[PDB]
Amino acid sequence: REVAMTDLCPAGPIQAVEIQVESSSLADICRAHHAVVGRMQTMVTEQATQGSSAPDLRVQYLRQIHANHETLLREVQTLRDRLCTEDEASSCATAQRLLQVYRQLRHPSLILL
Amino acid sequence: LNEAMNVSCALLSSGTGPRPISCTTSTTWSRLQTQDVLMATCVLENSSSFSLDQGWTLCIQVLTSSCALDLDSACSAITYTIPVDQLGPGARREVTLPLGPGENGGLDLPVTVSCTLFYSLREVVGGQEGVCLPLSRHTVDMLQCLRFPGLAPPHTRAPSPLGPTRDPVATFLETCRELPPSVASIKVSA
Amino acid sequence: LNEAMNVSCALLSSGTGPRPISCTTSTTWSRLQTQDVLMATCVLENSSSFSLDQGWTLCIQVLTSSCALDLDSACSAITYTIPVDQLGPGARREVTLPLGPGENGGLDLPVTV
Amino acid sequence: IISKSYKALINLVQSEQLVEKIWYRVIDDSLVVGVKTTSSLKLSLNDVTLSLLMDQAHDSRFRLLKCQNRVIKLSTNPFKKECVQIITAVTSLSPLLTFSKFCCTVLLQIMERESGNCPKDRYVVCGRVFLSLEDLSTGKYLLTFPKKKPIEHMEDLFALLAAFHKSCFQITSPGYALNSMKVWLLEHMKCE
Amino acid sequence: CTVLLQIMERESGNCPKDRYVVCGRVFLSLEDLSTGKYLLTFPKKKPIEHMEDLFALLAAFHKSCFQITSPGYALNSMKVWLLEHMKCEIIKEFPEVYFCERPGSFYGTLFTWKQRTPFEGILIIYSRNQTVMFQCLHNLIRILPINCFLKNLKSGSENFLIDNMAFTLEKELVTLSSLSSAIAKHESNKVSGALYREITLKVAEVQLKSDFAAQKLSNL
Repeated sequence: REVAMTDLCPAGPIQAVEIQVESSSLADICRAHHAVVGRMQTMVTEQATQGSSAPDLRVQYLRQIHANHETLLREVQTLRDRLCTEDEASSCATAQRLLQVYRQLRHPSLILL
Repeated sequence: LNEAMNVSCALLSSGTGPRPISCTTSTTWSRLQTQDVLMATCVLENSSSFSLDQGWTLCIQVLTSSCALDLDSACSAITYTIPVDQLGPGARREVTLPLGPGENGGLDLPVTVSCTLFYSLREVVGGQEGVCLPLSRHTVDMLQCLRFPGLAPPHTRAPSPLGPTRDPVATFLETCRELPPSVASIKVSA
Repeated sequence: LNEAMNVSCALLSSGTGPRPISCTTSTTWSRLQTQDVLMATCVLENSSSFSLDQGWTLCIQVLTSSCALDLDSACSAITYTIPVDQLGPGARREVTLPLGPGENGGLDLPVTV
Repeated sequence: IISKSYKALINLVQSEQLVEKIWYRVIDDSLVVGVKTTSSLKLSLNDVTLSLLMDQAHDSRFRLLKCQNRVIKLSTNPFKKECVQIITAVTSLSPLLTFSKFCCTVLLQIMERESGNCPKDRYVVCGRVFLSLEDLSTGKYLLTFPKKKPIEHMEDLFALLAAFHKSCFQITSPGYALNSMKVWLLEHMKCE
Repeated sequence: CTVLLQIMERESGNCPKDRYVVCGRVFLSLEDLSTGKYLLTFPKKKPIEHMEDLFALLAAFHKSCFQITSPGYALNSMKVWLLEHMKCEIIKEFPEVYFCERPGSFYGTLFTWKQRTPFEGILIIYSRNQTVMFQCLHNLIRILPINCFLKNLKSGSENFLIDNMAFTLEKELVTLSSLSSAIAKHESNKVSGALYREITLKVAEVQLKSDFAAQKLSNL
C-alpha cells in the first residue's frame, strides 16, 4: 500500500510504498524478509549511481531510533554476559526475549529514501 | 580441443546478454502420492553452433542454508551430474530434481542451484586434468515457494496442506516419555 | 454407523450413476531426475450428503499384467492405503501415484488400478 | 444392539477358510507380512493382493501406506504332492514406529480375471499384527545373520523370499553340459 | 570416476571465488571387490586401524543429533550405558567416537557424546537405518533420569544458535546506532540521502544474517 511519511523528510513525504508480512510462524517472516531485503539491495544498487537522493530532517526521529537502538544494545550485551556466566534457566527466557527484540525492530525496517 | 577453446572464449568473453549455451533454472510445485513437492526444472539450451561433443559434462550442486553450524546438518548439499552427449545447435534438455520438503517441512530458504560444465580430454585422449566453466547460479527465495489456493484460477477443491503436527522423532519422544501473529514490514521511496 | 449403512446400501444399489461417492483416475506424464514417468491421478469426490467420518479408509490396488506365470515376478502388484477423514458432501481428495518404470525402462500393459 | 448392528452390517455386505494363517517378520527397515493359502484359492484364476491398514487413534496424520506384493510357490519333498503357495507383502518400518507401537490390520483382496464383469471382489481380513519396540528390544521377530544359520521356522525363509531382490537367469552351455553348478553351489558358495 | 570438489565463497555476494579442483580419480571394477580389498562387511572389522573405514560409515550412515539436559542432576549413566549396556569400543585415534559391539541388531551403529557442563550433553547417532535409531533411544529412555529432557536438533545446538542470533543482532544494532552516529556528526558540520542509502546497504547486509539466525532459533 502507499503510506506518505512527513516527519521522515524535511519537505515532501514521498508517498513511500510500505510492504507488510503477517503470519503465525516467526521463521516464515525471517525467510520472506531475508528474500525481500535481498531483492531491495538488488533494486537500490541498480538505481544508485543513476537516481538522485532525498534530504533528511537530520533531527527528532533518527534520534528516537538511536535511543530505542541503544536500550536494546545494552540489553543484548547484559544478556550475552549472563549466557557466558551460565547461572540458571539455561536459555529459555533469553530465547523468548531475543525474539521480542527481533519483532520490535522488524516492524519498521529500513525506510529507504 | 578446438571446440573447447571456441566455447570457453564464447562463455568467458562476451560480457553481453546473449550467450551461446544457457542454463535457465525455474521452480514448479508437483504432487506425489499425496504430498505437494518442489521441482527445479534446470533447462540447458544451445543457441550457438559449437555442438558439445563428448568429453562434455554438467555438474549441478544444490546448496542449502549456508552457515557454519557447530554439530552440522546431516546433508551439507547434493551434487547431481550428467554427461551431455551431442547437443547440436538450437537443441536443449530439461532436468527435474527435488528441493522438496526435508522430512518435516525442512526447507530453510536461501537455497541455490549452481550449474557448471566440465571439460576433460583424459576421456578422449590424455598425454593435464580438466575445465570447470560456471553457468546460471540461481537462488530460491520463500517468495517463489508461496502458493495461493484461495486466489487460484480454477476455484477447484484442492486439499489444505496441514504438514506434520510433530516430527516423527519428536512424536516418538513425547509418547515414550509419559497467540499473536508475528509481523515485519518495510517502507521504500515511490 | 447409520451413515455407513446408508453409503454402503446406495453403492450396492445400481441407480445407474455411482452418485454417493465416486473416484476418478486419469494419467499424467511427469518428469523426475531426468526421465519421463507415468502418474495416475486418483480423485475421490463426494456428491452425496454423507460425511465420511473417521473409521473410513481408502485402499488402492495396482495390478500388473494378469495371467500368473511360470516365474512368479519380483512385485505381483502394489497396494496403497490412506485414511479418509471428514470428507464432507461436495468435498474431494486427489492422489497421484507412480505406475512407471525404474527397473528395465520396463512398463507393460494393460495395468489396472 | 450396536454389536447386533455390526453383525447385521457384516451379513449386509454378504464360511470356507480360504487362508490358513498370518505371520510377519522384520528384516531390517522392512516389514514383511505374509500368509499361507489353501487349495480353495487359485492364483491361476485370481489376481490377489495384500494390503496393510494403520489404526487412526495412533496415526493422527495422512501418511499414505504402500506395500509390495509377491507370490512364493515352493515344492515340498518332490524327492497329490505338496506345492506351498504363499502371498506376502512388504513396506517400511520407521514410518509406522512413530508411536513406539501401532496395530496394522491385514487385508487380502481377490478379483477374478476370467470374468470382465469383476463379479467376484471378495476380500478377507485375515487378522492383525501388533508390534512395538519392546517386541523387538528382545529380538523375537528380527532376523539377524549368521547365528540364524539353522533355519527351522519356515516364516524366516519366506521373509527372505519376499524382502530380498529377486533376479532370474537362463544358463545355456551349448558345446558342453552343465554340472559345475552343483559344485559351485555346494562347494565354492558352501550352500546348505 | 573423476572426482571434482567445487568451492563458493559466502561473504562476497559477487560470486567472485568459483575455485574448482580435480582431486583425483577412483577406478572400481568387479574384481577388486570379488577379493574384498575395500569393502566393509562386519564383525571382523572391529579393531579399527584404517581411519578411512570409520569415515566411510560416518558418511553412508543415517545421522540423528539429540540434546540431553538432566536439569537438577549431573549425568554419567551415559558412560555406563555406552560402555556396558551397548558394549562400546572407543576408537583410540578419535576418543569422542563409540562403535557399538552389542552382538544383535545394534552391531555397527556409531555414537558420539560431548558432556559440556555435566547437566547438558549432546549425542549424535549414526544408524544403519531408522528402526535402529528408535531402538537405541527406547533402550536409553529406560536408563535415563526422570527429568532428562530429549530433543531433536536439525541444524546446530540451541546454545550456539542463541550465541549466533545474539551476535548477528548485536552487530546489526551497532551498525544502525552507527547510522545515527554518522548522521549525528553530519549535524556538527539536511543529511546526505546518499550517506543514508550507503549505510542502509551495510545494515541490510547484517539484517540478512539476523533473519537467517532467527528462522534457525524460530524452527527451535
